Amino acid sequence: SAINVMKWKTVSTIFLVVVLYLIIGATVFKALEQPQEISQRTTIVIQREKFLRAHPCVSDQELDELIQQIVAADPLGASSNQVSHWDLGSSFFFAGTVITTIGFGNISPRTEGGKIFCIIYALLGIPLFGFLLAGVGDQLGTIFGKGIAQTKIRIISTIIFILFGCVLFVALPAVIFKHIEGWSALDAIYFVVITLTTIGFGDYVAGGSDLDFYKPVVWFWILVGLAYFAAVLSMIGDWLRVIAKKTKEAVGEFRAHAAE
Amino acid sequence: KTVSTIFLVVVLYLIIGATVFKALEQPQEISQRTTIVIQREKFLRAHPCVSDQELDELIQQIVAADNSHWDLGSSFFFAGTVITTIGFGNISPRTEGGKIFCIIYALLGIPLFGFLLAGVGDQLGTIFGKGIAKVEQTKIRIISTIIFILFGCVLFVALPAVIFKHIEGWSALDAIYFVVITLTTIGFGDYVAGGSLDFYKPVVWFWILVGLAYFAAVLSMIGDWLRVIAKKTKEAVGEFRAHAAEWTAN
Ligand SMILES: CCCCCCCC
Ligand SMILES: CCCCCCCC
Ligand SMILES: CCCCCCCC
Ligand SMILES: CCCCCCCC
Ligand SMILES: CCCCCC
Ligand SMILES: CCCCC
Ligand SMILES: [K+]
Ligand SMILES: [K+]
Ligand SMILES: [K+]
Ligand SMILES: [K+]
Ligand SMILES: [K+]
Repeated sequence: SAINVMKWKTVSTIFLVVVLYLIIGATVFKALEQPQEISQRTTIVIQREKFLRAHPCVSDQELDELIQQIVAADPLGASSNQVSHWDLGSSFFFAGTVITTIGFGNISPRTEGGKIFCIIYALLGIPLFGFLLAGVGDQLGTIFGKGIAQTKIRIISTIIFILFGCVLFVALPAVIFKHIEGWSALDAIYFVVITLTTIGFGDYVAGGSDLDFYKPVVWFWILVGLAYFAAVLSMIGDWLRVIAKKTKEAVGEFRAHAAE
Repeated sequence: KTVSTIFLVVVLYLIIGATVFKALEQPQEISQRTTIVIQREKFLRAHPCVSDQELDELIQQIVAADNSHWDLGSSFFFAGTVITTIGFGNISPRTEGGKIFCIIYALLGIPLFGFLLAGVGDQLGTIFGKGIAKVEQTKIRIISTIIFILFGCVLFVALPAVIFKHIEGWSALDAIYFVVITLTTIGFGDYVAGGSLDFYKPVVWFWILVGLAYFAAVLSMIGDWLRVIAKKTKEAVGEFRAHAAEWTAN
């Protein structure tokens, strides 16, 4: 049971590194988001007061319960007639979000039957889509293997892999998203990263804004791009332990010599 | 590539799910969307000083309000959602540098968290191994897997959902719904435990840490069950065609 002691040491150290990494990212995001927050938090109260004052004739407090009744929309007399969010197409993009575990959450089920089905549908879809993604990844890895046909040559081959990768699966689809969805250059690249890393905040969605040839390419862009980041995230993880183990040899060697 | 036709089965599984969700969600959509129209007209008539016009400006500036959070701790939990690939989206980055940092922070954190979760999973798999090597011939393997899934759904689904039901104010289904959506790394964000003061939220993120390793094992077994079912349906298709050809010969 000595190897179990050796495992628990490594596990606890990784968890201490993860916490540090989380603390670092925490401080950086809040040092990047708190400023625009407080500006918006004060300029929304300016608009509250300047439209309570212009119209004190509401039962003034209901503005806040009104806003609550509007955060439930999370309509107007103009275009009181819309299209669905669970139409013949969006439900098949939402079934895709469930099995891919990207879960943008822009439209989530509200029926108890829908919630229970979504649970069973995920528990069966996540493994099934895993076999699909594995088959697609093996297929594309052999397409790359055919096209690439000692250690220095294989580093060059990994470089040209990552290059065509960001070209086909990052550059081109982001430009397509920038064109049709009307996003910026960063918003497109941000959307590509958040989608194919299976994070999917839902702040940007390709099928959210209201050609029907658009989407069949989207979910099958998503399918193959997931195989791509799967390889890329695996290479990044491999890079992390190589750096991690050689920083461990350097610290042990640093300490040991102690400037002679 | 004949095996790679799983694609087509996945597309069916999607088309099937599609027809089910629109048969489960588009109805109440209409009920909700017609009960919103009634509310608006109930607000212009009941408040005649507010006109058609002031309402539109109000709705616009609140849809803009859709775009305290990022506090000393909520940014830590955002980072937790980033590396776990759960990404509730309840609080998303808006700064240009915040977006780029979020990109880089994910590309580097997701592998790191993968190593952590792998270490926690191996550690918990051996903790499980100690208990079951004691409680646990060919048939017994099924009972052992039953005891795994049974006692795991207790610790990582039942008990934390009851905790969420009481404390967070959800239903039994909303709790179980949240548990699955979270620990399957899907995370729509419709329900978030700490999305709606340093003790409820770290206990959850430690739960999340260990429950992810739990569903990871559960999802892998289910995939293995699917593999067994698929091979045994293939051998049954070969049986059916073989005797159907037998019969045609007769
Ligand atoms: C990002 C942290 C770098 C050092 C890792 C922890 C060293 C103990
Ligand atoms: C005991 C192992 C510590 C490793 C820290 C590495 C920092 C880059
Ligand atoms: C859930 C039922 C799917 C039908 C099985 C597919 C056999 C080719
Ligand atoms: C190859 C046949 C797939 C059957 C899947 C059924 C899962 C309920
Ligand atoms: C409430 C149960 C709904 C059934 C969906 C398969
Ligand atoms: C040590 C097991 C914890 C289950 C929640
Ligand atoms: K998500
Ligand atoms: K989300
Ligand atoms: K994952
Ligand atoms: K995921
Ligand atoms: K996700």
